[PDB]
Amino acid sequence: SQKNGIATLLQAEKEAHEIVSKARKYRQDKLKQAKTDAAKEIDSYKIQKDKELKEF
Amino acid sequence: LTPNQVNDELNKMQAFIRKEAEEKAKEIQLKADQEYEIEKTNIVRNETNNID
Amino acid sequence: DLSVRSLHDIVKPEDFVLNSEHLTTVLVAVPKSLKSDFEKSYETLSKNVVPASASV
Repeated sequence: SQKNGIATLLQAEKEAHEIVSKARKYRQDKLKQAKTDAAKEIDSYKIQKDKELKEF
Repeated sequence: LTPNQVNDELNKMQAFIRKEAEEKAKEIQLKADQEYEIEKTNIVRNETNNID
Repeated sequence: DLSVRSLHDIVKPEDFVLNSEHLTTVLVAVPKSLKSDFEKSYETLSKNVVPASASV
């Protein structure tokens, strides 16, 4: 039963590693995302201030 | 070994393997939300002062 | 003699691991008098032992 008990628990670990690997992926996505959603706030704030200069 | 001792460890260990998988992925993606905010705020506030 | 010997002419992924994330393999040199005592006790010696892995 050597090759059934070791084989099954090890496969469990191969699944366990894959879930951890998805959450690492998730975290990389959130870094790229962060630069992206900060870019959309600057250039809308930029033109708001440019609005009130043009009003002036 | 006997047949019960063999199943007793198999159920207990595979529980742990799952518990440790869940615990590590959940902590890493918990940190992913936090870290997103730090960086989005940081990039904005530095460059908003530059706009001002 | 087992006090400086560990196998390395042969290497199999079901007798040796350490490139998992959860699993390792530790080799125990047990005296031949103590041998039957090792098969009975090994599971119980620590928690979370892979069932039926003890073989010579």
